Amino acid sequence: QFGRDIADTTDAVRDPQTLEILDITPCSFGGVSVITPGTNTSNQVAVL
Amino acid sequence: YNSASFSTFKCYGVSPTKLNDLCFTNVYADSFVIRGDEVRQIAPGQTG
Amino acid sequence: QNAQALNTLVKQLSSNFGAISSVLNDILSRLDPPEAEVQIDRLITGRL
Ligand SMILES: *[C@@H]1O[C@H](CO)[C@@H](O)[C@H](O)[C@H]1NC(C)=O
Repeated sequence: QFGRDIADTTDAVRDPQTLEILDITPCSFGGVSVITPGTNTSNQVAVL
Repeated sequence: YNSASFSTFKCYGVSPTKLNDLCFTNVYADSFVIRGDEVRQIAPGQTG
Repeated sequence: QNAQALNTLVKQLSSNFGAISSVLNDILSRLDPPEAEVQIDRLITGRL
């Protein structure tokens, strides 16, 4: 019916009504970070 | 679940509202006739 | 050591700790919130 990997991670699936092998990939994430000189110099800021 | 003409309708392990959206492998309907309120006597893990 | 360490972390995501299933979406989509409270309590304590 479906496939997986190391953890309880459904890494594929067989679709009803079309019988095709669909891969599943996580939607992107990742923590932002804020780089700044001191507020006593400027309020400009860059974001990584 | 809304035709409440029954006497007792108690679901264990499943909330009645969320029954409309689950594809079960199979169901078993087991039926009998018993006198009195022996519904309390027949309880998962209980005695009687 | 480092690799092996976090490997156990991942394997910890497939352990019941006492709930009805190790996967969160099952509990969210099969139980009414007053009992999902209990199940999620167990899972959260374990992973913490
Ligand atoms: C659903 O209908 C299509 C054709 O209309 C068919 O290809 C498909 O096999 C059907 N689904 C199943 C489980 O048979």
